[PDB]
Amino acid sequence: YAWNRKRISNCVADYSVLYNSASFSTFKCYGVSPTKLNDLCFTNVYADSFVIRGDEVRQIAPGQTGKIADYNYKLPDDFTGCVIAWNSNNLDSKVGGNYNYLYRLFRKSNLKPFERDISTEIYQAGSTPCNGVEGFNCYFPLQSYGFQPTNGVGYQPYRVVVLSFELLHAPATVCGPKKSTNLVKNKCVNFNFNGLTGT
Amino acid sequence: EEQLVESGGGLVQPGGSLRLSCAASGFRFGSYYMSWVRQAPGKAPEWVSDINTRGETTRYSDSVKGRFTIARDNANNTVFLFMNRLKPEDTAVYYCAVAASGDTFEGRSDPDYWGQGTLVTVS
Amino acid sequence: QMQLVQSGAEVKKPGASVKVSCKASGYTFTSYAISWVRQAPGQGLEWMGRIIPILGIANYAQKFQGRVTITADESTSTAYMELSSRSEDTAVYYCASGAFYYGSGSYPFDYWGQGT
Amino acid sequence: IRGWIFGTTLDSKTQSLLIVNNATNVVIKVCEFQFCNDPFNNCTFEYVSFKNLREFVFKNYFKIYSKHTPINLVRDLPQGFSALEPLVDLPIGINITRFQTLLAAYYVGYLQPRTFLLKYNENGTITDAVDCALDPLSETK
Amino acid sequence: GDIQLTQSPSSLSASVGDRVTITCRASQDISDYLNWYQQKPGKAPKLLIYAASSLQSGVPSRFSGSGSGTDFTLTISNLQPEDFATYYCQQSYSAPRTFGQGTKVEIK
Ligand SMILES: *[C@@H]1O[C@H](CO)[C@@H](O)[C@H](O)[C@H]1NC(C)=O
Ligand SMILES: *[C@@H]1O[C@H](CO)[C@@H](O)[C@H](O)[C@H]1NC(C)=O
Ligand SMILES: *[C@@H]1O[C@H](CO)[C@@H](O)[C@H](O)[C@H]1NC(C)=O
Ligand SMILES: *[C@@H]1O[C@H](CO)[C@@H](O)[C@H](O)[C@H]1NC(C)=O
Repeated sequence: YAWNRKRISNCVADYSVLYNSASFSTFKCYGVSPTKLNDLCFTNVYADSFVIRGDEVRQIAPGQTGKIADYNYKLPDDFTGCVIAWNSNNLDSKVGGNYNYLYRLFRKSNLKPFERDISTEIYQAGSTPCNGVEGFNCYFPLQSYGFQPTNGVGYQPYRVVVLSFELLHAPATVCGPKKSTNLVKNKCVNFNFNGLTGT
Repeated sequence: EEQLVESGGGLVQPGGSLRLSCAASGFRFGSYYMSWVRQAPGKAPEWVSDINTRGETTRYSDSVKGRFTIARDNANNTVFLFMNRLKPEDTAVYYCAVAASGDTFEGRSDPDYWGQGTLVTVS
Repeated sequence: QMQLVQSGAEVKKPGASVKVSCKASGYTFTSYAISWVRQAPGQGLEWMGRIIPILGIANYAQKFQGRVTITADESTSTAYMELSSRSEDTAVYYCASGAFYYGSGSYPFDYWGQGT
Repeated sequence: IRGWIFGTTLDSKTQSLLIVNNATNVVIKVCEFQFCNDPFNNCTFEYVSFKNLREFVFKNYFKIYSKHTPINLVRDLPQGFSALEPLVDLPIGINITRFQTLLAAYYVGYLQPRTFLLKYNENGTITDAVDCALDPLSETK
Repeated sequence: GDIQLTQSPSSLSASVGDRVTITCRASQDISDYLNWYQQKPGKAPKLLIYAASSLQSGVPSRFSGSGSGTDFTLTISNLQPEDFATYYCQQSYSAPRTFGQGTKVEIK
């Protein structure tokens, strides 16, 4: 419900190292192949870090509805980013019931894409005025997550980081690494010295 | 609507063979992917089996290949899976998944729905 | 573990601040909304406020709306009050809680103390 | 005295540029800070890198050219020639239409798009330049 | 607007093993959001029936909840000296969070 957004600018990122790790085994990407986005430059990168169940993965999808999709974080159809996740029963799932995480269960309207609602208004859905109390159609709509080590993997915590990409007339602040080759002297070579090339 | 019911696991000695059955409901079965994962102590779920849209093409893990011999039954909406000559480290809860990708771009599109699976113990 | 400490009973002049501590030991946090019920000797119990531990906002009734201010802290897991009542408002506070679920019945579950 | 504040609205409503020098370091900042009349957030880029005569050329992403030269005992610009080596390159692209300088002497001019002719030397340093539209002799040259 | 809880009767004198009926109503319709509570002078308040139709864990089957609409009924059999205490109606319906007037039963 309070998904953190961080702007990443002016650095170099090795994207395919995360793919060649085999420990974060979700890796859902839209727009471009993981190898091509490694050798691709962008103006800004936005990271969305949050934790869901093992069954709410379908809610993190454009064109798909749901409490996570419509009341917590909405994915636009024109999405060219990446979603990464893994299993975190080691320090997020704890004995006795991990009730630390929250999610918006009710809202008077569906969230727009790239919108966050953190208001603690009592959700009125009936005729009796709430006036801040809990009761009939009068609920604090931030339902709590529940995690246990004996819970199913469909209900086990996955920490999810969502990558975002944007482009404008502003220059590409972030990009990926550029390969280097050992130089050869006294030979006919086909070189590309930085942008400049020649034979 | 959509539901996965599974059976067949148990406690088998090393070197044994066993069956696992998964039946799906709520959606069309014949033209969709079906994957198998296993969860063991130590986390890190390992994706080990997949059947294609065709009823014959099968994708196996590089750790064990051809061990999870597979069938396909579009009329029964039930899949049988045999495994043979068990390692002692193969004790796991086996999950049968649903269709992945589906016109999305490549990069191991993770399946959204998985089953509750069945215990298999080897000792 | 299943006990909250009761502060000493105090008599106060009108316009004087009153305090009460409700410790929460054990269990899991950020799940139950802490609550306060005021009752007098010879008078029935009446609710006045809750604090949700997620943001510390306050839920009030009609009687004490604008009279009592309440808060809670998750580091000490204790709820505190600031309130300047009169001498005739001498009464005992009881600290209650309960996992207020959404989509079902919303009422206190357990954790009723022994006094102020 | 130095040139720091650049912008369009000059008090919030957009990112604004500032270049300050303190002790033995400089600070480059772009923020929508509240500006006073003569002082002496939405922040996207912050960075830390008469006896004198300092020349700077500012144009437009964002480019800065600079040079330092020791002089003494003159009221106007001395009749000397020097180049202007580039110093930095700010890719921020802030919409700037107005700049200010607050709290020594300083001169402010303006730039026009006219054709120049340059003379390089053996080491690659500009030693003489000729305008093309000043007078007919330079037009011939 | 305001919601109030009315308990009838406000006092009883029941012996051991009697049939105690408590009729708890409100000014407006209550679907299932009402609870019956036990409070003895000198102890913490303990729940008897939550959501007007469910038995409380740690509390035996000597108490039952029934009724709907306007009227809810707390039905008590097999009285004991530990049973004679103060009956409370606790709403969870709407604003304000009003409680019962209190019904203390004592052995004759
Ligand atoms: C002052 O200079 C120091 C280094 O010389 C630098 O770290 C600091 O940010 C400067 N402060 C201001 C207000 O310019
Ligand atoms: C930054 O600018 C946006 C654009 O209106 C505004 O909504 C936001 O509050 C600003 N943030 C500040 C001033 O910290
Ligand atoms: C700069 O501002 C002017 C008017 O204030 C506007 O016409 C122009 O599009 C802006 N340019 C950029 C790059 O924001
Ligand atoms: C070029 O550099 C050399 C290096 O010592 C210097 O001797 C020479 O004077 C320079 N040329 C000019 C025109 O200044």
